[PDB]
Amino acid sequence: GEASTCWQLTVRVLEARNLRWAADPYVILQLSTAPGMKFKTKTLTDTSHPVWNEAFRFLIQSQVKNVLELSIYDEDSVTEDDICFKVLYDISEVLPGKLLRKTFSQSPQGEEELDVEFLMEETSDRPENLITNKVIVARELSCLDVHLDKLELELVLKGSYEDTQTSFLGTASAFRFHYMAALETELSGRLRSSNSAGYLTVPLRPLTIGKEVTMDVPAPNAPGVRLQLKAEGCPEELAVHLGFNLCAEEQAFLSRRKQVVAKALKQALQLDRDLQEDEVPVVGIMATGGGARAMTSLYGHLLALQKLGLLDCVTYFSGISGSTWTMAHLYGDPEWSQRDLEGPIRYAREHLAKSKLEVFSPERLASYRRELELRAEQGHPTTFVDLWALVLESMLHGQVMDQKLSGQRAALERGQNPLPLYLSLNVKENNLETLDFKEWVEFSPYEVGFLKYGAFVPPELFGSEFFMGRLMRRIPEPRICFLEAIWSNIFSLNLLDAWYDLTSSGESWKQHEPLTTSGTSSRLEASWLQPGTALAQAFKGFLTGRPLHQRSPNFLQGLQLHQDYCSHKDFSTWADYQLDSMPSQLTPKEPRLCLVDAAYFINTSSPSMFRPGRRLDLILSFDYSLSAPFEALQQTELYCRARGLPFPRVEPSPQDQHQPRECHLFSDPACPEAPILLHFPLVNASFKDHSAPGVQRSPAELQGGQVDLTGATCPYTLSNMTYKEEDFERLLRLSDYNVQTSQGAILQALRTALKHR
Repeated sequence: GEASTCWQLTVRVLEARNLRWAADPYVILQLSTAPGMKFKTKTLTDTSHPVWNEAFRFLIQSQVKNVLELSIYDEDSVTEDDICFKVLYDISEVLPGKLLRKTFSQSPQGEEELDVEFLMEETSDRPENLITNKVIVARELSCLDVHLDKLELELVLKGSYEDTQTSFLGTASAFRFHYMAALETELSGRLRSSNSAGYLTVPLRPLTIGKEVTMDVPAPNAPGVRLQLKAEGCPEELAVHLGFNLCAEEQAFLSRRKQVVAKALKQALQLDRDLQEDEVPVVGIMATGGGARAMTSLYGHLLALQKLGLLDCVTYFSGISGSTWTMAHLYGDPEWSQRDLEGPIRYAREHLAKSKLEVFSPERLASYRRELELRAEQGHPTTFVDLWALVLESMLHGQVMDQKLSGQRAALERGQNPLPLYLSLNVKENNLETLDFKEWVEFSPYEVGFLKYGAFVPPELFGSEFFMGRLMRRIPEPRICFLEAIWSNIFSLNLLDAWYDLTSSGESWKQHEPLTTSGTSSRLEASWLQPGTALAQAFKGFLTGRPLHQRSPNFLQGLQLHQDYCSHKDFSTWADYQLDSMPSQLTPKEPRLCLVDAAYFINTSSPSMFRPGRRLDLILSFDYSLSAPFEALQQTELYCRARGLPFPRVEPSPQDQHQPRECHLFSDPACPEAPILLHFPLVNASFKDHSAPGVQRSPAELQGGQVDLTGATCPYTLSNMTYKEEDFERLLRLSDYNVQTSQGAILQALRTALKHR
């Protein structure tokens, strides 16, 4: 909540020189913080050195980043006009009272020039009512309602979210426009039919008070139609949460969870006394990706922690890609960590064992089609992610699984499970420049949002349409398989490569394990994925046109960047330098997101462990890579170091790399702020010999420790979705064993974590 006064900017477009020949030039002015308000000079004819001398006026909010775009176009009545000049200008340079004369130049030797003058002046308006977290700004919003007592009515309000609304008489009763209170704009109204009637305009002055007008819109060959409109302040309450600390629900959860942790810690460490709230260490589990391999192994890791009584000591549980499948299934049961994990294990084993060719029955394929047809009619886009959602759902459960992310709040109501954190990356879609622009989007049962912008919504509202932090249109929360599809949409790319011989136009390639018996990649080889299947036959053609990634409505839409967003600790932490220094090119102005599996970039769920407020003391890092078990940890360390996030050195010895063990400690006692890391690579070491911690195995039971992690015919390759129960059990029991045998190291780390707190 903040009051801030606006200035008036006069932009005088004088002249340009040395423009390229066809020119018939005109200048366009756009302001990044006034979308839909374009100014246009007159078009001059056959000059190459145009002199316009036209002035235009904007209301400017000093507390937001304001980028003025000045573009010169060459007018052509036949083809779309070519741009001959473009500059982006941060108007914070222009100081009030002092006329600033500017000559803009294109290139270092570029000969084209544009002369402009800027004057910033004070106004007598009241201050604007802004809401910020000091990086994102919600501008003051006004709301205007139009009510009405064949003909088509057209209502236009330049600068509003809706912009233009049309309707036949009778067919539309009422209209709402949302627009910034700081705009000088107007509502224009007119009636059209198949002589044209005159239009009426009602001016909308900046920061005005509510008002009420009645006017009669003239019809063609018929009498006037009476409309009533009232402009009012929009209520100053946002559906989007703006702030860089934990939300109320997560804070409340922590108090609940820390009681369960304090108790479980006392029992596990055989502690003398009861732990004070401030002494309870914050422990996190952090899982990487790796399809069904990650899913299976993570089940085993959780079983171990349960048996050791250490699962109750865990506060946070983060994951990406295949790990989210384990998480999603478990958090469907509100009591999962308090119940024998062997039940969910069995469920997963049986579904992973069934034939994935016969799962694609005609009934099932028809159901996919029917569902996608309905979704399309409902106005959802159709992408690879949508099909992958339904197929993945079928493989994991064999039926529609009507559970939602918001329903996972029940699993946290008594602090009886850890808080689950699911990660994805927001990317720019179909833009060959900006390939490595990437923003972490965190999902939990309490909120979904951007770590960089400090902006979140409840999961039930993710996918709904927003403007300036307000909910514009509520879309029903999807089934969890649709989120699982986003989280693991590396499989959308694998489906695309396996199905389509892309020697083609689509340059959405993105294009990111033990080789086969043929010496080829194991990536695109599993039964379900092959080009001749019932699945492919039904859907290969259907999917041809379509994007790889979901086109999710952006809940940040219309929000603006604060004037000093760059010099904010948390934005700076997450900022991709070059693109992030360009505020007009940031995510808030996009109507849509493009959400991608973290496995496209970096195979870690660690960013959620470093959101401000979480304060992790110990992290159990589970890594499911089949090669390079330290790669993910090392990249995350570099990633953290570049952003000034305290994290221990990850310096395994040559011996460690040659033969990794079940558990590696990475910890820097010199820096207490940095968390302790216990890292569990996917390796079959002592388990080859031992059926249990410190227990050798009967020769009969030698087969149980023969886990095929390395040769060709490795059944745990990324795309394989069919595990023989034999192979499932080995991976699961290996994972279980590797954690159990490390009990000592975990308890030691817990003790150290305790001392530090």
